Amino acid sequence: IYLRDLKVEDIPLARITLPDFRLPEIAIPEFIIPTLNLNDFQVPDLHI
Amino acid sequence: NGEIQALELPQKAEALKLFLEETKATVAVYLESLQDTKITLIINWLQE
Repeated sequence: IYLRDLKVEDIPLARITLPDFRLPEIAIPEFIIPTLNLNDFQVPDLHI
Repeated sequence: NGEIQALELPQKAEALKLFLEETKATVAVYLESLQDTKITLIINWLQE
């Protein structure tokens, strides 16, 4: 007499465990500015 | 980098991730035990 259709059976969480909510390791993005050299292009020939 | 490695930050992050995953697995098991994925298990609840 009771109804036979449910929606709990459609949910994977209610069927299988899901160890979600993971934490990435505490690291740091190391990015160094390049060494820009310009004395090789122009040479000051004027005495100051 | 030396200060990060001195405070075992990656190890603490890994331990927290593992503990969170364990808690999520336990919560999923508890929810599966509580929620009824079948009509009859609900009807049997009436018997209680």
